[PDB]
Amino acid sequence: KVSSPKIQVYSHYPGEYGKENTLICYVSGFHPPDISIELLKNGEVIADAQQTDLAFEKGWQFHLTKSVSFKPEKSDEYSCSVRHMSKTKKIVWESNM
Repeated sequence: KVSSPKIQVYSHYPGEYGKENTLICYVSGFHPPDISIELLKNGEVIADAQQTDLAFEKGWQFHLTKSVSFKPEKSDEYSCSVRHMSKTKKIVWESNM
């Protein structure tokens, strides 16, 4: 039956403050292929995020990408919120900084 999503959150370019960038969430390895993804800014859903079509590879692996433009500042927490089998997991963007 079941396997939990792997959730990876990153930016397209180096995540320096005040610079326009893209926040990306890559979600993979989940069974069943029934999932939802949201990108959050301080715990609030970011609008106009775009999600790839569900991909399916090698007879077993599903993956999805959700992305949105963002401008990271010091005090703001960006995250990816993924609900699978009615359980939500939140993964914070690890800026560094």
